[PDB]
Amino acid sequence: PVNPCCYYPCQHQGICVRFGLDRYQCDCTRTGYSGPNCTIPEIWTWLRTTLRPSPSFIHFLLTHGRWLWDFVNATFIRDTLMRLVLTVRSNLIPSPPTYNIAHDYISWESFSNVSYYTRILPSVPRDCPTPMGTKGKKQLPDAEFLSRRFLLRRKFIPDPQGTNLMFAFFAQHFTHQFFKTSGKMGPGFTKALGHGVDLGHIYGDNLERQYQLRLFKDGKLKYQMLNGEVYPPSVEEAPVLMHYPRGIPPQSQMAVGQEVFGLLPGLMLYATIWLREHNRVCDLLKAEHPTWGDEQLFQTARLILIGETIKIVIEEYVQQLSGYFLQLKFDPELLFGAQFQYRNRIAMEFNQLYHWHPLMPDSFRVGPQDYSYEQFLFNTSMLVDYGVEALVDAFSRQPAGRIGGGRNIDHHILHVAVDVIKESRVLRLQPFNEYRKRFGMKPYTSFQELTGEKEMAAELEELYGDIDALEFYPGLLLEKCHPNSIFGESMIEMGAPFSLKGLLGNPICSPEYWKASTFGGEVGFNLVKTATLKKLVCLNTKTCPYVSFHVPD
Amino acid sequence: PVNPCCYYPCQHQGICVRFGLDRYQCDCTRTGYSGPNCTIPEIWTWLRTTLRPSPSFIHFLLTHGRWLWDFVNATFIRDTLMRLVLTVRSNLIPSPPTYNIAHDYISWESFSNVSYYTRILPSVPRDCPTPMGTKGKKQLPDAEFLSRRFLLRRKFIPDPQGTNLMFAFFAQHFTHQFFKTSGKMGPGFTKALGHGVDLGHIYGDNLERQYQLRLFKDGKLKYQMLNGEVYPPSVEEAPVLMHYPRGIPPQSQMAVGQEVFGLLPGLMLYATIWLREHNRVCDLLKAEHPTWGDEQLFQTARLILIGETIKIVIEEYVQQLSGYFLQLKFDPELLFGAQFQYRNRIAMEFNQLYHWHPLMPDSFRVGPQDYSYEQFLFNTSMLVDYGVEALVDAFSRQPAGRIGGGRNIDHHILHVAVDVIKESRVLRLQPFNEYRKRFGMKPYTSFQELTGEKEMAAELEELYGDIDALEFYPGLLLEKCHPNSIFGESMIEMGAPFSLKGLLGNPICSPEYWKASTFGGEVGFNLVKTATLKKLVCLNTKTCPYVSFHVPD
Ligand code: HEM
Ligand code: HEM
Ligand SMILES: Cc1ccc(-c2cc(C(F)(F)F)nn2-c2ccc(S(N)(=O)=O)cc2)cc1
Ligand SMILES: Cc1ccc(-c2cc(C(F)(F)F)nn2-c2ccc(S(N)(=O)=O)cc2)cc1
Ligand SMILES: CCCCCCCCOC1O[C@H](CO)[C@@H](O)[C@H](O)[C@H]1O
Ligand SMILES: CCCCCCCCO[C@@H]1O[C@H](CO)[C@@H](O)[C@H](O)[C@H]1O
Ligand SMILES: CCCCCCCCO[C@@H]1O[C@H](CO)[C@@H](O)[C@H](O)[C@H]1O
Ligand SMILES: CCCCCCCCO[C@@H]1O[C@H](CO)[C@@H](O)[C@H](O)[C@H]1O
Repeated sequence: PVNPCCYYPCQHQGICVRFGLDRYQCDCTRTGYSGPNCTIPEIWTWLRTTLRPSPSFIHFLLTHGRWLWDFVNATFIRDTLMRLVLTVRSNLIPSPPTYNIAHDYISWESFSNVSYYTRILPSVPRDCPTPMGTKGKKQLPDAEFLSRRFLLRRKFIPDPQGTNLMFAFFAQHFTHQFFKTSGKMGPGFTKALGHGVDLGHIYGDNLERQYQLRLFKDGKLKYQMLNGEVYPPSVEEAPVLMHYPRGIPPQSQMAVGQEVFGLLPGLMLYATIWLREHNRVCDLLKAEHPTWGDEQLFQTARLILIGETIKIVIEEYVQQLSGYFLQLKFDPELLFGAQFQYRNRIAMEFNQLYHWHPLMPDSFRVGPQDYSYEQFLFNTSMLVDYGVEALVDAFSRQPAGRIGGGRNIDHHILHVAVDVIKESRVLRLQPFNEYRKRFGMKPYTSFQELTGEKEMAAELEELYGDIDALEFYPGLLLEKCHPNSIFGESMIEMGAPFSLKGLLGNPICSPEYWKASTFGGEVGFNLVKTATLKKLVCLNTKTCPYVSFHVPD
Repeated sequence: PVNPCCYYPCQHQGICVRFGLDRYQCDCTRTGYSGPNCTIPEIWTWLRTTLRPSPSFIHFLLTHGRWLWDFVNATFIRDTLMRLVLTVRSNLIPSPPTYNIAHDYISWESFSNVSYYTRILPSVPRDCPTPMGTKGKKQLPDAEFLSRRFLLRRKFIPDPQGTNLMFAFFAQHFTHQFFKTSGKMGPGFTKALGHGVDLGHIYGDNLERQYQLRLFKDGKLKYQMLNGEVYPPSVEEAPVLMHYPRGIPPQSQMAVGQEVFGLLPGLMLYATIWLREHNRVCDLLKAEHPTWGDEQLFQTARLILIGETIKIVIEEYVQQLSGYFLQLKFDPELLFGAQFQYRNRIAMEFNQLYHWHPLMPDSFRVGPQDYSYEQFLFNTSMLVDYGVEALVDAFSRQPAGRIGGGRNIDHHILHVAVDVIKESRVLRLQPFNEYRKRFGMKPYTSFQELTGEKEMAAELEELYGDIDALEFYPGLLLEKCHPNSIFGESMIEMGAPFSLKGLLGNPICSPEYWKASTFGGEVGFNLVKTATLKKLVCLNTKTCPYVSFHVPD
């Protein structure tokens, strides 16, 4: 009595429920389809799919015809296409979340419990013949061998788009505020209950820790003065839990919101940048409101930083990644006339695919000197030895590593790539083609169609056996890319939805929160509308270095 | 240097922010008004208010013209008017939430922190001349004296609507799942973090307690067999925290989700009803899915009960209370084409006004025998001595007490009425007329306009002094009512919004959760669509008594 739902019968986001001893049914409610499987099109959906261009065809448009986009950008079409990218990508990702590691069905414990990582698709029944449902071999390839043959870096393959390490560290820094898989509770759980841009990696992840980081005067945060410059406080001044190595001295270890940030001068660099940005905002709010107290000056400055984050993440961060000629625009008012939920729940496949370790180089250049992985990791003095302005100049002048296609993952951080595929099997993620179906994409018929070449494709036909049994994480990294893209179709087509929901799904974007008084007048509401990666750095420094998400070139 | 925001300048939901030493400004963003105070109408809003009938005029329509509503009910207009009541009413309620006891401004702590009771309006700055802003006497009336002169019951004044005690106990039972003001954290905090219909008073309020209440087989809940009937388990069987009297003599103390439920046979009666309803649903789900396990059978049956609750709360509970000829209809699909947030946050004024102790009679009739407050409170054996069917028959045959107008609060429960007005001053709620402005109502110019008579009205002119300084809670109960109504115009026009937002704001109503598979096929999705107060009782009993929200008459 083989579980009928192991064949993934339900198509187009159909929920498969089990009936009787060996029966089943598919709920085709509002999926645009009917019938036993939700395959037979409705009158309107049939017309919509017939006039639907391939995802790659629309990517070609958004990456070609400069002249056309010089016009579109300077017209109201920048909003007709922006709102279209927003609503359409983010549709109904389910909102309110739908599953988690413990449940493969809509439940109140899944919507109420935040300590869970939601999941767009259910897991593969523990009662299914093969590990990935019905297709593939009885055993899946060795995680270590997959990383030493298809993910291991031989020669450095830079990003064709020019992306630099300044972007690489902004990604790891801004992404770790909603990715805190908890050791204790194990995989499928998170410590960052913000599940979005709550700047928990600056103040969070909890309140008890927040106060320890706050100076409690002028709504500022405690700090430390080294070489007449501003950095985070020493753990002595502000005693909070940090995952520093050793050992070490307490006087030389800075404290922030997100831990494991002291294990990289890059993450502590942005911890210093946003720190000076918070206190600077408190100086602007104190002058405007002498009557305001400590609590209001802080919690207000926090909303101002959260606004500057999304502003730089859309109009800058995704603009370098995207490579499009369409100027991405952060304007919450685009979905003010749309049926949109201002809620967000971090998925386990968003945490899964966001492991962009290929971005890390072979080493780390800093002007004349060159530090290796051994000299750069767990560095305590490097941050204060070079300063902020001199360091931001180095990262912006060094290219990062291409994420898609492979094989481009340094041998140092490859142990994470294996702990990601290992965590994939623990969560029991579905195959690669099943997720392709979920994000409006046609499944690959062969391994050669995935990589675009015969050599690895054949080396995979031996391991997995079937294409419908290919793993999720390995599928994204081994997929070929468009001519000068940073990663495969699937990384774009699956990642775009998740991030767009989480940005505009933020409370501040809603009609209730997107006022001028919410940021303490027009002064604070302008800082958000003019937020730039260049002003986030230079305004807090003395000298103005080279700051960008792409190398000079 | 008087705080300018103490005059409540901002009109029509305008946010007042303080500037300089003695200045201020009003944020008129999307309030439909502009100018210094948001008083000048916009082109469209001016036309909307000109064609806006008084709330009492629309009340009159919804309570008259029987012939017209016999037609409307049997037409698609039941949906045109239902959706209209939904969207319009619930749009007065901010979402996401706005403020809480600790903050008088939009902040991330206020949206992230759930242990808070949100609040529709900010508090009265402690740096204001008079306790209620600028109007009124330097001191507010004695809480005890107000309850002994305007709330104390002399002669029993029944509800003109026929409402009975069956409704009175369904109100206190269904309302205490989102009202758990924490005694530890003090006023302005809640233990029920569900902030809605999470049936936390059955399973909740937490997970550790939930397992203790569950049998862990067939997704059922532990129980106890007394006289061949089904009741909740003894604490011995299921050890959970309960607030039974001191040195109370268990065995015989039943355990449920919501505590302080053993202090009333009425609350333990509904704890038994919903208990048999959960296990019965598990029998229907087990037959349909023999393969299903314990976890899925329970968490699914939980969504089925949550659905039956809102179904009975709209088409039955608010039917009685409203006494409108318009058949209220629970259909989540009404706001599927509306800009609605499926989120909810319990306000402190919703907790405030929902104190309907006037509903409690002088005594409690049970067929032949009559028990007083001393014989009925903290009763442990009464529940199992009469059974379920014999008791539901008694409550449905006894009228309750009218809530509005006063003075109709038994001398036994009057100590709560004083602890509600006392909690009002702790939270620093705004005056009565200020909240009237918030919920689309014109402020009262005199105390005589509130009560509708000269005798109390004068006694109040002496105490409060000004009408703009009248307290919130006392304002609702002392307000006259339309002759056959259960409470004043303000109780309707402020409670209707809160209630409606929390019912359809529930996740299950959303487009993602409102499927048939979410309830385990059509079987479970039908139990929700045909949920009745009569089927909730009779189906779980042997004999069928008189069950309703109104006396026989
Ligand atoms: C020197 C560079 C880096 C090092 C040493 C590093 C180290 C690690 C380690 C040890 C883990 C543990 C995963 C596991 O135990 O399964 C991890 C996971 C992760 N990596 Fe990195 N990483 C680096 C760069 C990056 C970058 C550039 C990104 C960009 C997005 C990134 C994204 C993530 C995320 C989101 C997780 C999981 C977060 C969580 O579960 O809390 N990492 N990394
Ligand atoms: C015999 C009947 C009742 C008894 C003995 C009772 C008892 C109490 C007591 C002692 C409090 C403490 C409140 C304070 O200290 O300020 C309370 C709170 C409250 N009561 Fe009742 N009550 C009864 C009926 C009702 C009814 C019929 C309703 C609504 C229909 C109601 C609604 C509330 C609400 C909303 C609170 C707020 C407490 C919280 O937020 O946890 N009560 N009750
Ligand atoms: C994780 C993730 C995935 C996709 C996106 C995204 C969003 C958008 C936009 F425009 F919709 F905002 N584009 N866009 C995107 C599009 C193409 C590329 S590429 N270089 O791989 O071809 C890179 C990014 C962002 C984040
Ligand atoms: C706390 C509270 C307050 C109002 C309502 C409500 C909702 C509705 C409806 F129809 F919109 F659903 N009516 N309605 C209502 C209307 C009038 C009265 S009455 N007894 O003063 O005439 C009683 C109830 C419900 C709960
Ligand atoms: C199904 C009845 C539609 C109206 C008659 C038009 C001809 C049938 O329309 C069709 O229906 C199929 C359904 O899968 C479509 O896929 C095809 O276009 C066609 O066979
Ligand atoms: C001209 C481009 C404006 C429209 C933006 C289309 C968004 C990308 O395109 C579409 O995205 C949808 C969301 O992933 C998916 O249904 C499709 O697979 C994809 O093509
Ligand atoms: C026609 C709609 C706008 C004008 C309002 C007319 C009603 C005046 O207002 C209302 O009239 C009701 C009449 O039944 C009275 O019962 C209400 O108390 C009265 O306030
Ligand atoms: C048929 C009678 C009117 C029902 C449709 C209109 C919706 C009624 O809801 C209306 O809400 C407004 C704002 O919440 C209030 O000011 C009105 O008094 C209230 O009746």
